[PDB]
Amino acid sequence: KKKRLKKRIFAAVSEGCVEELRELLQDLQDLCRRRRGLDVPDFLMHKLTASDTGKTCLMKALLNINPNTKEIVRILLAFAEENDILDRFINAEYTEEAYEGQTALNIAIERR
Amino acid sequence: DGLTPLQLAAKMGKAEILKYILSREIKEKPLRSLSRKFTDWAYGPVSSSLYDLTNVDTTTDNSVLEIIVYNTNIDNRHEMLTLEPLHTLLHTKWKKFAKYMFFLSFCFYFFYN
Amino acid sequence: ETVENVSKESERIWRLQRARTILEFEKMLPEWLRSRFRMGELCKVADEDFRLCLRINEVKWTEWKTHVSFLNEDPGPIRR
Repeated sequence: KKKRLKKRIFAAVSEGCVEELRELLQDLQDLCRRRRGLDVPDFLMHKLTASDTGKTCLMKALLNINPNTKEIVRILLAFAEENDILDRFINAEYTEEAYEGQTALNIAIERR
Repeated sequence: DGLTPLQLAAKMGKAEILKYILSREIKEKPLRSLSRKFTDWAYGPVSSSLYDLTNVDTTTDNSVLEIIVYNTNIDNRHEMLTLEPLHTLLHTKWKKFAKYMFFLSFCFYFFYN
Repeated sequence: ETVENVSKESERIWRLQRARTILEFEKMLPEWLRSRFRMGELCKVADEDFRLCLRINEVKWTEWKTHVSFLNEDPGPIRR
């Protein structure tokens, strides 16, 4: 415990269990509530983003694809909309050298 | 005779069914541990494929290329070496092993005469 | 059909008669086969990632299907 959350959701988005992610978003707002009022972008953009590649949950949501995508994206968008983090979120890019510019929209049209 | 089915298709040389065994893509994931091809990249037009190469190369006893090339008795033998996990593998060693060994066998035999 | 068959059957015999000597030059030096190439047994399916030795080829256009069959997160020649 207390470290699995980054490792859980990246797999949990890949499987597509919708209601299990609702349990994952349940404690996720509580971890922001455990902070004293710290910057919700500058905290969740370390939790939604991997530490090395810069890959978000959202680009992870569109690399893999199942028939659960249309709901799994909007919930990750509505949670990104109910916290005033959306504009930094949707235009996220790879920090990694090999892919500077593989954004969320290029990976959408790739999967057609 | 101590032969796998892949060996039996080669030793009798029935070519078309051997095109199926060496390709064998299975586009699922409860049971895709039986495949012989693997797709790695999913990037529109370009895609890097992985053939599987278990008994194919001469790394064990009585392999596939040892059966195919040394054999007599079959007549469509060139129609089998068109097939992809064999066609590039002969071409592999002609880049790295054989052609550089070949002209040394020429230049040694040339000065012999 | 010497126009047709003979200059095709000469392709039929020549690729074979190359292919015999290459397999002979494998068996000629069993000294140090360090440069047999195998791509180093990447993952097949399971938690058994070190599974069995593989090879690589590449493809082109015509019938853009969608994709859940792959292995990785669209990498390149991933050396790292």
